[PDB]
Amino acid sequence: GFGNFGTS
Amino acid sequence: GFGNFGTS
Amino acid sequence: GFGNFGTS
Amino acid sequence: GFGNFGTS
Amino acid sequence: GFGNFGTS
Amino acid sequence: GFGNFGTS
Amino acid sequence: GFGNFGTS
Amino acid sequence: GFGNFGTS
Amino acid sequence: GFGNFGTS
Amino acid sequence: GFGNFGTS
Repeated sequence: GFGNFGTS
Repeated sequence: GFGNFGTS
Repeated sequence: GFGNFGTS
Repeated sequence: GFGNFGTS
Repeated sequence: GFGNFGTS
Repeated sequence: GFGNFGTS
Repeated sequence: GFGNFGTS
Repeated sequence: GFGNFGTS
Repeated sequence: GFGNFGTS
Repeated sequence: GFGNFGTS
């Protein structure tokens, strides 16, 4: 993944 | 995934 | 992954 | 991975 | 800002 | 801003 | 702003 | 800023 | 800033 | 990996 903020 | 904010 | 901030 | 900040 | 992905 | 994906 | 995806 | 990926 | 990846 | 800050 890329450019993700705070994901689970 | 990409460009996701706070997803579960 | 790349450019991810605080992901789990 | 690269350019990741605080990921687990 | 913080946690931004891209150009500014 | 924070957690933005793209251009600004 | 935060959590925006795209251009601004 | 901190935790930014890209150009500024 | 800190923890930045790219050009400024 | 490269250019990573505080990752686990």
